[PDB]
Amino acid sequence: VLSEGEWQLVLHVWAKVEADVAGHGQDILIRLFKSHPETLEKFDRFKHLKTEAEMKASEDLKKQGVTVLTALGAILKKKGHHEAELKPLAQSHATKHKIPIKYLEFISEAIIHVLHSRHPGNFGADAQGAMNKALELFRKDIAAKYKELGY
Repeated sequence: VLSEGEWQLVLHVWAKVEADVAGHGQDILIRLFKSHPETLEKFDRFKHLKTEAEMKASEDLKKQGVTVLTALGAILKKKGHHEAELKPLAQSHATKHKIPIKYLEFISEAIIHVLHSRHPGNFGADAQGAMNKALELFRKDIAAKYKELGY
């Protein structure tokens, strides 16, 4: 459970991500794909991308980035009450996309990395801890649905 003050830190920084959702999505996905190239392999739509410059140039990548960040934004603003948001995301990612829970840890590290680059003054260690906690809650709840489904 996050405190209200921890939720506030999380949503203050997220309100800023929301000023340039596409730009954040690019940075986060490039970071993910470069740090963890196995993750790129899950996306038939992106597996032709072989350089950072190709990734930066992809309009569809930027579009998909907005998709993921939008779904995340919606979850975070539930401040833990995200059952309705997670159940379809858990089903498709476990059963259709085949995304290990570990990959959700990887994208969480990428989000934190980028948030830290772009919003130092609104993402000190306190807000980093709160964001960590929120992302772990999301993972924990997803993992429980994976285990139900036998993934």
